[PDB]
Amino acid sequence: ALTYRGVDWSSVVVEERAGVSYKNTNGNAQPLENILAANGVNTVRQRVWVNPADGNYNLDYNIAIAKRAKAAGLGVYIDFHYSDTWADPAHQTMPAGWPSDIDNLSWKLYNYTLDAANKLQNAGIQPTIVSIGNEIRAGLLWPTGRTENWANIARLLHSAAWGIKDSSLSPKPKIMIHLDNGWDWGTQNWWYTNVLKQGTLELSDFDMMGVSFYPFYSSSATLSALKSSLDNMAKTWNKEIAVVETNWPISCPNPRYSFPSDVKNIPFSPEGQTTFITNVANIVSSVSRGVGLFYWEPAWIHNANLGSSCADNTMFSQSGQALSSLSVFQRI
Ligand SMILES: *[C@@H]1O[C@H](CO)[C@@H](O)[C@H](O)[C@H]1NC(C)=O
Repeated sequence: ALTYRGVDWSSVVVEERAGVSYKNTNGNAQPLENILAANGVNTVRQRVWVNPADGNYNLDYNIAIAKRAKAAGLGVYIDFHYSDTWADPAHQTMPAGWPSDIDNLSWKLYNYTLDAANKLQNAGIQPTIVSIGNEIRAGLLWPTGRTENWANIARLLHSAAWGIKDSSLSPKPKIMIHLDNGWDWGTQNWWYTNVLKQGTLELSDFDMMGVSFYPFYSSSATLSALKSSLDNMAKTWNKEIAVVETNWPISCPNPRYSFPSDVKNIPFSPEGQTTFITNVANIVSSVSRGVGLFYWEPAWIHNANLGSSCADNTMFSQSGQALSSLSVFQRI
């Protein structure tokens, strides 16, 4: 059903350097990319930071693992955070050295994106998907692209999109805009409506709408709300749709928020993960042009809670062995 069955495996090299030895379900040591491929994954998502001090997630880091993904027969989804560090609705920190004025910033953004795209092409990497920003629900490149600076946001995204379109990438990747809280139709609608009404960024400038969907940051994140929101997004703008980030815990003894009503019966276990993932996948497939699902960081065992209040959201044992839930990608 789904065109893209993936996971974000960005931390792979960070973990291997930390001594992690990944193993398949039989317990046989094997490269992570091959384990993922063997379990049905056909696309890997990777976060790209501009100039991180320690180099993790910078372009070189990403080209190195992208080559490995390619060798395993996996497509690559590049997620530009357009920051030197984590970008989310509460943080869209300007890359060091980048100008603040809209005119020069727009040009910098175009240059950076164009340059990165060409370097990827030159390394033989043609991502199938490229998101111009990560969870830019509150904008990007703050404060210049901070909501409600809609004019600036539209202008910046237009520049980023064309940095891709003017690149040597062949074939070209699908261009994606990624917002958090996919279940929140009101916000999705508020954002796209205000950005698109500016006129600079046109509907034709991008191809996909991605959303994050997590069950442990608000009980409002019901599967019902996700279905309704995605359906509304699909019929309003008719773009391809995907849940680009999601997690389900194998352990959550200390949640900060109550879980959504329609997922309360799913247990915190590998079996529970397969049920949740399969359900979210099928929700996406039931949507017009719903084409993808990406699990976030299933193998980051040294950050098991994956930034959430739940103790463990990974799909690998603490020794690095893939859990039974990883095969879910063979059934969606
Ligand atoms: C963008 O790159 C061009 C070279 O093609 C350069 O002349 C220009 O100064 C750059 N813009 C910014 C703001 O870095």
